[PDB]
Amino acid sequence: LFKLTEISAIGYVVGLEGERIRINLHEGLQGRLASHRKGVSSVTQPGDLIGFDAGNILVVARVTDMAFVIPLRQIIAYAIGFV
Amino acid sequence: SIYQGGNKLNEDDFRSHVYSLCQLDNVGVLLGAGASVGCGGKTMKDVWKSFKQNYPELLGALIDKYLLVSQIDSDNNLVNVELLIDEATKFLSVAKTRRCEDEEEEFRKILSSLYKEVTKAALLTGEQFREKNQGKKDAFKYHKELISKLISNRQPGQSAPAIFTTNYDLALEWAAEDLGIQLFNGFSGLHTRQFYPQNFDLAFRNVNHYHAYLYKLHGSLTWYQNDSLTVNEVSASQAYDEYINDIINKDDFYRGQHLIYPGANKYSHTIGFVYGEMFRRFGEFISKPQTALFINGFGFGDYHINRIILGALLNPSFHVVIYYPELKEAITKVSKGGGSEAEKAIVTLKNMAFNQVTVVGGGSKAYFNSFVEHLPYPVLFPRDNIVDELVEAIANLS
Amino acid sequence: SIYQGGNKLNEDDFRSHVYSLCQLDNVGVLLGAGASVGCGGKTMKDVWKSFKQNYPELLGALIDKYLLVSQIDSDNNLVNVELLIDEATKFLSVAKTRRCEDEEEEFRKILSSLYKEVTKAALLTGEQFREKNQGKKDAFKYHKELISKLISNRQPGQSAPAIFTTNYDLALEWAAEDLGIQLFNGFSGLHTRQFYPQNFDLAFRNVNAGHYHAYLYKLHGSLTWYQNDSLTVNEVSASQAYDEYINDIINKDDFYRGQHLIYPGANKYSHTIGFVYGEMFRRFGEFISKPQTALFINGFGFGDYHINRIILGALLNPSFHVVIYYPELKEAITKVSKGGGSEAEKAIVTLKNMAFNQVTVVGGGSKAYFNSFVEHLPYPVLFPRDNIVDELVEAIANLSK
Amino acid sequence: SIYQGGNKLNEDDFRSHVYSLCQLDNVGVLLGAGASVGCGGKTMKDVWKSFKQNYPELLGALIDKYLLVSQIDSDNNLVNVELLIDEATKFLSVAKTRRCEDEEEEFRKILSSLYKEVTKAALLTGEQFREKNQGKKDAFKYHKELISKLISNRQPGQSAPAIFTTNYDLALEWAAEDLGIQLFNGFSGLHTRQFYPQNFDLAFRNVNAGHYHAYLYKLHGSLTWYQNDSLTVNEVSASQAYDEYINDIINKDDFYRGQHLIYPGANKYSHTIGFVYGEMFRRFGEFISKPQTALFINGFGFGDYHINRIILGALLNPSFHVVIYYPELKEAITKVSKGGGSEAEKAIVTLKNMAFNQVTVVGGGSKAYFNSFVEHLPYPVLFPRDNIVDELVEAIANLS
Amino acid sequence: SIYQGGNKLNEDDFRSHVYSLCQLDNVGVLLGAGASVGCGGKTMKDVWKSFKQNYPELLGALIDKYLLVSQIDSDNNLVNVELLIDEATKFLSVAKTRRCEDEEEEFRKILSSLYKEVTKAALLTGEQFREKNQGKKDAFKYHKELISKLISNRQPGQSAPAIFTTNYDLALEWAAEDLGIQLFNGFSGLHTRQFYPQNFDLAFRNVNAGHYHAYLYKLHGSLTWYQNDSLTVNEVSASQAYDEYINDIINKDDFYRGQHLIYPGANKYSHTIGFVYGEMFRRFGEFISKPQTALFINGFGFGDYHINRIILGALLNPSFHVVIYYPELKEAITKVSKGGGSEAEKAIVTLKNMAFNQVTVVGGGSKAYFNSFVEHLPYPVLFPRDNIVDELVEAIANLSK
Ligand SMILES: Nc1ncnc2c1ncn2[C@@H]1O[C@H](COP(=O)(O)OP(=O)(O)OC[C@H]2O[C@H](O)[C@H](O)[C@@H]2O)[C@@H](O)[C@H]1O
Ligand SMILES: Nc1ncnc2c1ncn2[C@@H]1O[C@H](COP(=O)(O)OP(=O)(O)OC[C@H]2O[C@H](O)[C@H](O)[C@@H]2O)[C@@H](O)[C@H]1O
Ligand SMILES: Nc1ncnc2c1ncn2[C@@H]1O[C@H](COP(=O)(O)OP(=O)(O)OC[C@H]2O[C@H](O)[C@H](O)[C@@H]2O)[C@@H](O)[C@H]1O
Ligand SMILES: Nc1ncnc2c1ncn2[C@@H]1O[C@H](COP(=O)(O)OP(=O)(O)OC[C@H]2O[C@H](O)[C@H](O)[C@@H]2O)[C@@H](O)[C@H]1O
Repeated sequence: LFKLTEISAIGYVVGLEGERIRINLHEGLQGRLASHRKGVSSVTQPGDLIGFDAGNILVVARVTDMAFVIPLRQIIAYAIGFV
Repeated sequence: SIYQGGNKLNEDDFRSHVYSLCQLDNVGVLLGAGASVGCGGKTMKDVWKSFKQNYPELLGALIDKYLLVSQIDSDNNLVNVELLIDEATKFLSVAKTRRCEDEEEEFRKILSSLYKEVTKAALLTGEQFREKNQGKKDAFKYHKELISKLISNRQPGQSAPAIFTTNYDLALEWAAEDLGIQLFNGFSGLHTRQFYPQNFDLAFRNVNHYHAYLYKLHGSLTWYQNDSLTVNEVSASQAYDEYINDIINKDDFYRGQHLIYPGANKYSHTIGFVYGEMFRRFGEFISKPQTALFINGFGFGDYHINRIILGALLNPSFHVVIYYPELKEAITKVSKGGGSEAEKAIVTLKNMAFNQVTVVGGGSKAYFNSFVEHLPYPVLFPRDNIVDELVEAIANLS
Repeated sequence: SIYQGGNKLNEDDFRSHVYSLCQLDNVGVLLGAGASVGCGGKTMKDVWKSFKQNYPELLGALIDKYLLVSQIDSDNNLVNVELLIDEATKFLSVAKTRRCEDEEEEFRKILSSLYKEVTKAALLTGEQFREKNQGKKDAFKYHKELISKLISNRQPGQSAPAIFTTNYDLALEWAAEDLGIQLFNGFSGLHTRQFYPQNFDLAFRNVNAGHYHAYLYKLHGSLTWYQNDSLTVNEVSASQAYDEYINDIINKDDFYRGQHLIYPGANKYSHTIGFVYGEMFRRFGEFISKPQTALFINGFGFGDYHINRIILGALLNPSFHVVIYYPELKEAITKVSKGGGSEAEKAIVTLKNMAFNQVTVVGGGSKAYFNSFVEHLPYPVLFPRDNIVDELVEAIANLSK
Repeated sequence: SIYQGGNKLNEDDFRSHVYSLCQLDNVGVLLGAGASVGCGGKTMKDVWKSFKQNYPELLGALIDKYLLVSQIDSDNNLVNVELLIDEATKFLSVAKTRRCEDEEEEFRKILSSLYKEVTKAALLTGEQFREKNQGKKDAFKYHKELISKLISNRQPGQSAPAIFTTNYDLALEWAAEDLGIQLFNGFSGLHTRQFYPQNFDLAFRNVNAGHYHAYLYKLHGSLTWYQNDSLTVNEVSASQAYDEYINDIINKDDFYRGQHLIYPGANKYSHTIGFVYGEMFRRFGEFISKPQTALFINGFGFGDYHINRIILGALLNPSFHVVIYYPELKEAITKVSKGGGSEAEKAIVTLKNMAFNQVTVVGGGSKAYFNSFVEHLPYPVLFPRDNIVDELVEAIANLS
Repeated sequence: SIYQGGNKLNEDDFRSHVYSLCQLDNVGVLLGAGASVGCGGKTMKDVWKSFKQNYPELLGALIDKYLLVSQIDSDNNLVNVELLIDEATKFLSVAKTRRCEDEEEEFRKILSSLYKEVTKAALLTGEQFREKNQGKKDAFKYHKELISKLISNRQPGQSAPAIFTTNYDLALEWAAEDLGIQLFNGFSGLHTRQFYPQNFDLAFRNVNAGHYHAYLYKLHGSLTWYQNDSLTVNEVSASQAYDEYINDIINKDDFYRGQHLIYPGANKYSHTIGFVYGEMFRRFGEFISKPQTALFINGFGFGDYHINRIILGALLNPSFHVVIYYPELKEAITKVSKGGGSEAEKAIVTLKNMAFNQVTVVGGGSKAYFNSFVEHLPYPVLFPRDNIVDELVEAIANLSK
């Protein structure tokens, strides 16, 4: 019953090289969009912003690429700070 | 007259929310009895407002003798017609069991007169109910667009739409047999058609956009139970000949454990098994991540569906949209100590700090034929009739 | 008598079939009320004799004045209880509306006495129900062998076992609190215990670079469960219960209220408030719908309409296997050949007369009981001796003779 | 008054140190008896006062004949009450075998008086002790914050938190049961619950869709633990204990059973009961001797020799860090610098004066309390500081 | 006889289960005080006699006034010692605290006597304890075979073997110094030898490309260890110890004041200053809870709560095997059926009665001893025959005979 987060997830890290982050995705997700208490947000296109939860802070990143490896999708991002 | 998050909206910022909602993983629709009045149907007031008029000599027993309905409700025309039929069906079994010969023939008349006003109104046409190719007409023109838009707005890999309804009429099957679309409904076979509750887990594929799903929560006119113990589906022509041309044009009700509408014989362990498996699927679709639900035609006079919806806002990925064309009067009435449970229920959530909810009013601006036009066509979809000029040239070749 | 595919099969092939069935990914066991006769349990044919002996004045009204049971069926003790508990509530619901205050009392008096007799038939040990260490006795060893074997014959990587039951008793818990094995049942906490349906997705793990467990699903409730109608289900031990809401039910001669939640009737959907009933049957199907799945059934009389529809619909998948034990099969085979027979015999012989080799039925009277079903299961071999080297030298032994 | 290595600090150098300290591999907490005063508890000297008010006749046979306590300490209220019951149990056990009937009654009658006075002070809710949902009441509001903050900031591949405590009350359990968290305390079962020490090495894991769990070590015992037969120790629920034994204790007089209770560190001479106390200190050392470790203390008076020994020995490892809370630095510095004070003051002072950047002490009276310790701990970002839950549950329950 | 899984098995399968068992990646042994009878040692039953045969007067007080022992037990020699010590240590504190000077002096002699009779029984050679090359005699032979076999059965990459022991004698070191093999016991140095617990993580290696070493864990200490502070423990040689303190104790009538470091009591946590005990049992735990593990137990009478409570919690891991020797296995299945029996035999009959194949128990009198135990372990095969032709050739020959 513990409410550790009021937000759904989008994927999980699988790789770290230099300052470019590599992400894999979940299964049902196709159409660029995610939902939450305030509404709907686009998450997949280049030029968009994405966030990682790291303990007591939040790391912010910007998307660069999008590719295949129902096949397997993959994303690349670059960090620009933290909240 | 469009309230999101407790405060107001405008047409464009809402027509841009709709489009983003239809692109989620799971999409569904819930319809009611007010959606079929543009095709030959009738709401649930007009049914009692006519039973009252045509049969007054029975309206006294129900109130003064057996206590099945109340006076103020009957005068204000606010009675539920499904629970009355269920209770009157359960009063007859006891008498049939313990051999009371007066209370057994007193209820056959009541039930014959009740099963005769809802049938006559669920026939959207009349004596053309037994004929063929009825979805080709003009009344069934927006039902088609609904399905077309719900199917053509998906992507490859994304699931297929779902449809729930409370009617017991044949307006979405006629209108799909014409487009060329296939609906799953649980039944299989032609010469002996039977209910298998796992056919909801199947889908097509080619080996060289075909299907959808339909859930009927209160039954249909073509479902019945035989001298065996199994439910069977048949076609309209066959039903008209067996058990529908006698109901109206005669006085016959002796098969009291035979029909499966509108939610009557739920004390038999074989007929309730088919009602349960629909709510058990509603309450399982409405509990998934990234879900959207559009409601229309439904008056919130049911306790369980409300207790089921209210408990799904606790997940932050479920969104609702509601159409209610009498919202002003309800706010008025509950402003000063009044109103019924439906109005209180809708006003309760009209005032909330929840961006998941959105309410729409305005009379003719919240009707079915406007709900439809708020939905988008794709830009690469064929619309111009460019094949019809050519099917008559093949007929001129007599 | 053993029939696979409608044909005839023998014992030294049955025993080699079971071995290979017990090496599949998903394995399961569904039990009933006959699996608890070797521990002090009764059956529905005995509940009726007890209710006949005691309370002889209500039976009168029940036969004569209300036309609700027949004299023959009574005498021969063939009556059903779940289809009577499901009419004594209709007859009430009608009177609660007609306002017949006297008719509204006999049926309470009857339902109380019908619920009081299926309650003191799940107390396997009568008055020592509240004491401790009841799994150390001799009546609970064939319940330990089952769990030991089911857990033993698993490999590293393959999922854990599930156990489905319809009873109310506590045998499979008394018989695991002894071994020291931990079963998952969906509850959590000690001072305030609560049902959350996400504890069915947990496992164990050692915290380095006691990992035995299993899952238990009761489909009809328990004696240690109760509801305050706040839409929360609370679990309790077996002494608090006896102290607070069971001794009353048995001895105080009161009326009945929803003290504890059990579903003994015939239509479990009429209970429009039960939502824990619906998270178990949502897992039964999710289990049998997987590939590489085997099920063993024992103790079940096949009188449940909502259960004997799922097994039929799971048999259209080529990776599901089922084994069934039914002692009195010849009588059914004859009674249906004579155009008669009940709805459970018509189902078991229809399962026996198939043409697929994924169905197996096992009759033979005492040869189909719970103590033989367990000896039929194998112990594993840990260091697999190929003995291909041994073949060379043990082959020559026969030559000398 | 904040000191690191003798030198002083400011709040903003301190709050920027706590955060750096809470990001380490292993984290821990060690509480005491004062932490439970904001809920309905008491302190060890407020216990002795009430003892010697109501029972002043048995207070002579305890200082004159048997030599069990001293007058200076009895007057200044500096008695250990968990170290006297053990000795009295020893005396009684010896007298049973030596068969001196003139001496068993005079010990039963003065143990029944000590247990009656230590029990009454640990219920925290009086007669509302056997009821349910006692973690919703507002008295238990910061015990939840502590747990939630300790959990909500850990990353994948990092050990879970441990909580050691000297109390023998049920507050942390009452709180976790209402948050929906699981605590491991060494027991397993519901109809017979037994002690298994091999399951402080276990953890949870999810199959397809988890890390909401923590470890709890209680160093002196609990009111829900007892012993029935020679070889085993059992745990029960509050409603069950209250009905079995905890009631006669309060109401009835001259009621004493024997070697049946496991609180506080009393029957430490058997071999089935000390096995339970020793494992805890074992695991305490095994934890406090890892690399990259941090420890916060609050509520502890430093009246124990072994714990101080363990801590001082542990401080040889350069990767161990500590934080302490003592709101009497000023009232002790002088009392110890003039002629001398008491061993607790001397010990706590020896640490203030060192060349260590990995020690820290805090004072200020009401500024070094529990309701303020719980507030120096960082609060996460995504954790919601808003409650749109109750407004929905209210409507769900109003529906009718 | 020989039991497995609660059932019975034969000699020719045990002889091969052992073989298949010694090829795993973790193998260990646990010895007691019986394994040292073939060399000059004694048991606890042979200590009560030597106490009552040389200290007859004190015994009178123990039986008459303080009432600690029964005449029946003394006459029948069924009296424990590790429980008498813990009571003689309890009668003393409550006399020192209430200032009775006539009981301190009467309880300070009994403990000295019990500590002298426990010391004279761990030398194994009497006056020749201080000489050199004592691992050359004919007694310490199977102690050499055991180590040789344990070490020669390891393939590269695998880890070294472990040994666990209670007794204080030096029979495992005398037999490895005479053999050229270096055991590890925690300490390091020669002129000042001192305990560092991170010496259990070291390992030899070679320059270019010996491999013969093992670890020794003593759980109750030795009689070559002494303490001088709270942070240090020191070790000396045998000749050195026999001059310093082990001679006075034996001959002079002094009170033992903590010269050497042994735990012969029943509750070993009352010693609130010992920090070696914990580091030993921690490694015992860490070893018993990893996969692919085998353990042999010999000499142990099953009278230690702390170890019988660890062996039970490790049988919930399905990769851990034990083998247990116990001669008097029949006189314990006899007594425990008719109610009677001490805890020692209860604990092991509980193990005999199980349903897991990961437990084996051996009995049979004088064929469960140490010399028989050693001869059941296998020598390795240096050049492993593929042996296809070996058996092929004899297979054909049989008939012509
Ligand atoms: N042309 C139209 N288009 C859209 N909506 C309309 C139209 N005309 C009327 N309405 C609206 O349609 C609504 C008509 O409400 P009712 O037919 O009484 O309720 P139900 O159809 O759920 O009845 C079935 C229930 O009966 C049992 O109680 C079960 O619980 C079933 O759920 C009004 O609000 C109108 O504003
Ligand atoms: N020692 C034994 N071992 C194994 N089986 C036995 C034994 N003795 C009798 N049997 C068999 O045990 C069977 C008992 O059949 P019944 O008691 O009518 O069925 P139920 O107990 O499931 O009925 C209760 C449920 O029925 C509804 O579906 C509800 O779900 C109820 O929960 C017989 O076939 C015996 O041959
Ligand atoms: N609200 C408060 N917040 C924080 N600290 C407080 C508060 N109120 C008082 N204090 C402090 O709480 C302290 C109370 O100290 P005591 O309860 O006597 O000590 P113990 O509970 O460890 O006693 C058990 C030990 O005694 C044996 O030696 C055993 O070995 C046990 O380990 C004072 O210093 C107050 O400043
Ligand atoms: N030649 C032999 N070979 C093997 N075993 C033998 C032989 N002779 C006798 N035995 C067996 O040796 C057994 C008697 O061994 P015990 O006197 O209990 O030695 P202990 O060290 O356990 O005793 C002190 C314990 O106290 C503390 O708690 C520690 O845990 C200690 O273990 C019998 O079963 C004989 O069959």
